[PDB]
Amino acid sequence: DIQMTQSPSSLSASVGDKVTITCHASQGISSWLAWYQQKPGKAPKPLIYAASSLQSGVPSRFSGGGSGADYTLTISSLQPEDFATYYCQQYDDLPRTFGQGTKVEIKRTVAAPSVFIFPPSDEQLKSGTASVVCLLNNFYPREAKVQWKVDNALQSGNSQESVTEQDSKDSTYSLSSTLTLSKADYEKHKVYACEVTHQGLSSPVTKSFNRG
Amino acid sequence: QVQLVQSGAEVKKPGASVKLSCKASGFTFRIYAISWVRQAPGQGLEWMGEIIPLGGITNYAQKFQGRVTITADTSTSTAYMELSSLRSEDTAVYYCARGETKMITVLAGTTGGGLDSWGQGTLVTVSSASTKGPSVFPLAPSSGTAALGCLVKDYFPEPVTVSWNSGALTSGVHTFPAVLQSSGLYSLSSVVTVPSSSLGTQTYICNVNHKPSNTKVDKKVEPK
Amino acid sequence: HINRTALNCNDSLQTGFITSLFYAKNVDSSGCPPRPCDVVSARTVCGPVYCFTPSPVVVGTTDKLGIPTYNWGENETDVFMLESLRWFGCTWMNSTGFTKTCGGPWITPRCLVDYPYRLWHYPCTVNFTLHKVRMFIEHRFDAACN
Ligand SMILES: *[C@@H]1O[C@H](CO)[C@@H](O[C@@H]2O[C@H](CO)[C@@H](O)[C@H](O)[C@H]2NC(C)=O)[C@H](O)[C@H]1NC(C)=O
Ligand SMILES: *[C@@H]1O[C@H](CO)[C@@H](O)[C@H](O)[C@H]1NC(C)=O
Repeated sequence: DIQMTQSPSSLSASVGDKVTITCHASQGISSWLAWYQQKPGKAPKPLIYAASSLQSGVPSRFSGGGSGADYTLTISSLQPEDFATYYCQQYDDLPRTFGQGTKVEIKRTVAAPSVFIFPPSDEQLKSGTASVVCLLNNFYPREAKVQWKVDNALQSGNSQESVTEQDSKDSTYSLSSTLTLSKADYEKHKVYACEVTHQGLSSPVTKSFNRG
Repeated sequence: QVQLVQSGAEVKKPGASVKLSCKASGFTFRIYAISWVRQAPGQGLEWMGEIIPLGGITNYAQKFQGRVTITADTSTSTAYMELSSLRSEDTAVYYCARGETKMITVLAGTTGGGLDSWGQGTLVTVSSASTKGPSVFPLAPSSGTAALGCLVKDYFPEPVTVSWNSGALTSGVHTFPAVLQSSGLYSLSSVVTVPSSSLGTQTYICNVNHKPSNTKVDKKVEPK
Repeated sequence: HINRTALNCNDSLQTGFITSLFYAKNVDSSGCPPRPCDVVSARTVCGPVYCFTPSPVVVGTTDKLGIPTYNWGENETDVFMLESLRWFGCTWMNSTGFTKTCGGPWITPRCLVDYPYRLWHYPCTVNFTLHKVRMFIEHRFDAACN
């Protein structure tokens, strides 16, 4: 088949900047190249076709260029609605193949996460399971490390994380870390701690509790 | 006009098959290639196959050549996509899209190439798990601003609606994406931040609604 | 302009010729080794009709008076008036997938005038080599020779 690789795979920009996404093909595709824009939860919106030609209804700040095996999408100056994921797709050969996508997210100043730890409810412990939750609220950039420490032993393989998309107004992220233990293992230890390292924290922030 | 309308969001078990439909309108059905593209959760777009209704011209990605069948039915202008021997890997959002053909790149002169029109998409979950309502546990605030929430654990399938004070509380709320636990069940947490000033005076209730199971749970979150 | 194309394509012999109408495909070169240009009924034609003036020119469907019709060549009064654009030759695909010709695109037994559907109508000319031809009023077109 024809492999399509985009570059970069993630990009952080603010409103009014010029952006160029690169799309590379493992063979020449004779400028039969399309670009789509997808926002999370919606179907992809057609953007560019035939490398340069503009799809119907899209603004003039979008444009594409290239030839042979290398193409480029350029946004004149970004607008708030333009932050999304962008895919290229060759239609010179079958199967049609897409590129991995490029996520254009909003740039902002560094913001530290407010860290919160929540003990497992007494109600859940009756069921035989303890879910300890750690909340990292409103921070930037996305990259954070949560590590769990029970009686000061570092946990591995018993936690799951979930992060929200960038907020509509403050452009920050939020993250939850859930440590899941059986009731039996939960009652063998007393100190449950959530240690957070982020670019906005001069020193790691730890939140913790004892059973009771 | 020119739109592709999609529906048939379905939950299936491993080994079964699913048949997705795509009603086309606003263009000459016979001439355009109705293609199918799927997106697994958090992943990229994957082209599966295309049908050109006139000649019944079908072409599939080789990975799906022994599981997918795409059909035309030029009478009602409705493209269908049947995928069988369903796998957990087939959990995805399936899109219907209109693609141009060589008859349009030539002797048309009306612009618009590629896949220039898309359906809404229908979500298809493949799992061996059984429908179950969620257990809602509280994330009680701690001993000048505070945070509280609800742990909506162990439900199937997606989705689950969460709201605070029956919709009155919306500022500072974050409902996180659901995570698929190794049990086969999903779990989710929703949080909100509040002035610790009004912690005992104001009352906070999360409204969890899982209608796949006809379940609605509202639980008040209070300290201690 | 699109409605002026004959779409009477029924592959009753099951040769799969219709796929190369919509996709360039890979010409199947293995298996490869005198009418005047009148009027052609449209219901016998599948896909575009190309006459060569020698320059390649698409002929759209018309009625028996030359009025453009836009019925995809479905009514019996739809025709292709080939004798209205006069070396001159035309070609098209009939409904069961055979290449019809009148006099085709062959300027010589060796060379053939190139056009977007050359390899559909003549799958055995794929390994031919193309090059620009200028000749007088001047015609800008490309030819495919051995
Ligand atoms: C399309 O063209 C082919 C080629 O001429 C037609 O097939 C011929 O049919 C006659 C019918 O008596 C035979 O005698 C010839 O031997 C056939 N030719 C070949 C090469 O097989 C076909 O009938 C045409 N179809 C339509 C619908 O017009
Ligand atoms: C062309 O074909 C379409 C397809 O049925 C039809 O709706 C339309 O009326 C035809 N004529 C014109 C002028 O578009």
